[PDB]
Amino acid sequence: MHVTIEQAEKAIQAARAKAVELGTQMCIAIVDSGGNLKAFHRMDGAWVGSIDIAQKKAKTAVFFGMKTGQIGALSQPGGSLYGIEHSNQGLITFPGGIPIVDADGEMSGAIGVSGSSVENDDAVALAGASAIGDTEL
Amino acid sequence: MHVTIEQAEKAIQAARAKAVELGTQMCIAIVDSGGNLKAFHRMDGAWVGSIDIAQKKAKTAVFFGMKTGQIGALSQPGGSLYGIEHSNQGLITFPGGIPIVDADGEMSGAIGVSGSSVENDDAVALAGASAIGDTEL
Amino acid sequence: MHVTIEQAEKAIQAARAKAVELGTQMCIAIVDSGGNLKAFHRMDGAWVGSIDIAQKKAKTAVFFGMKTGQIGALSQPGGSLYGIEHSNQGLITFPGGIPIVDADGEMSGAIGVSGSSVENDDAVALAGASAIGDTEL
Amino acid sequence: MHVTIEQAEKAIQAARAKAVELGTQMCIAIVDSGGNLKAFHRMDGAWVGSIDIAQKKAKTAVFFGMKTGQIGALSQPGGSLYGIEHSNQGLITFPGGIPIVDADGEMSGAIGVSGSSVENDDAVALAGASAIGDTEL
Repeated sequence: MHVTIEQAEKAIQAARAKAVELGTQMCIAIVDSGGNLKAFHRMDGAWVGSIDIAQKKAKTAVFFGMKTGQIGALSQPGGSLYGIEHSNQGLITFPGGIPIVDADGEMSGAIGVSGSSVENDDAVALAGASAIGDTEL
Repeated sequence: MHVTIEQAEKAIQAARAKAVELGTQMCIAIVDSGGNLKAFHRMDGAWVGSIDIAQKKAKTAVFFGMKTGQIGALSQPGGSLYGIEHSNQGLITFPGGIPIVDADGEMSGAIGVSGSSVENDDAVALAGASAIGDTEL
Repeated sequence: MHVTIEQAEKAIQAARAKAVELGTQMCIAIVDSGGNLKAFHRMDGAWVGSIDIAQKKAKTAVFFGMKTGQIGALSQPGGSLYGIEHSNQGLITFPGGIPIVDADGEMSGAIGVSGSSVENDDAVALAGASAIGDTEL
Repeated sequence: MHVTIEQAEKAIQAARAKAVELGTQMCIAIVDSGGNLKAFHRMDGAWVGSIDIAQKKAKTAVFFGMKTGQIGALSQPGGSLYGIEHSNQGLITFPGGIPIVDADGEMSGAIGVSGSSVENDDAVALAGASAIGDTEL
């Protein structure tokens, strides 16, 4: 199953509402199971650099079926995945990207959020993915 | 507001005069609030590798509303932004990029400086940005 | 000697057999002595990000006549090859790439595997390369 | 002054001679003061990955007027130039790139060497640069 645009826009609205609640201005990306962009929302006032980061987080999460920070935990110096960010045109491996998981437990896409602390990025990401499905495989 | 070319050239000449005072030969870039190049000055004798770095520093500063070294403080191994430099076609996160801030407190662009020690890069950047506004949000 | 398509496909089959035995879904790439793609197999269910990583691993191994993790042992902070991954359009230096070495001891190509833990990647890579030659120079 | 093709080839021959003395197979690159390729020699049997590295080493040296490893000493985690390798389409900051310095003390280009240990890379580069000028500014 592929994330629909209706589902993607509902995730963005849930993410946007959390971001406001937290006092943040976020870029919010949704990609499909191939990493191809499905929807994007740049909140007024969000950092211009967060545009690319939010999309790379969404792509990273769906490319590996993991939350983005779970990869960064493995890609430190001495880590088993050291250097992995060079692949796939550039990954982002700090928090803010989460898989979208359908009721079957199949990954249908991913959300990527950037614009604030990575903790706030992850909270907004989680609200968006939680609005339309599960988040863990 | 957007930085004007008159402001950009005034910032460049102030940076140039500080660089001379310090015995340095610098590349000095100004970008607008979208990261697009507004003005650039390579001093005679400046390292060729500083051309790209000065421009990437200005872009990085304006993309995140921060001095570039403030991002590098967060992107070390174990840091919350570890790996961020892979985004946005390449960031520079050591000192030398500073936001240009208007009287309304709005970021209108950014300056970037490369060609010496990062401390002199930052001193020259600051002289340039202070000639045309504030530097902090 | 160059790796033939018959050898490349035999290696892929031996790698796929190992992957299934270990319970994994892998991308498997074979490149020739110039780093040019010779064969590729993405098992059903394999992570999409493993497509690029498997090819970069194979390229990395043939480009230096070493298993990929042997390079990463030398490219940690403080290591003699720190930063090598920025070369050659992006290298991968954790396990999963192995040279293919013909009976004369000449390197004819390399295999690259991605999709599970790096330990399983290397076991799958080994099974495939072992099926058509030696693995050490 | 610019390095001439006569100087570049004399430097290449001196490097090849030292590489043979050491039992190594090297790629040897000469770039002009702009970083543009002037001459290149891949010894028979040199690692294919050393083609790009030798050229990036020469580019890096001329771009900053330093031996490449002097930059890597500064670009470790915690270092003032951490992440500099992302600039200028990819630098190499381990040993093997050395500036070429004419009699007037002007840098006219650079040599870059890859194919063995970084220590042999640097010894071959030095042999080649020494043949046509000084190596320090």
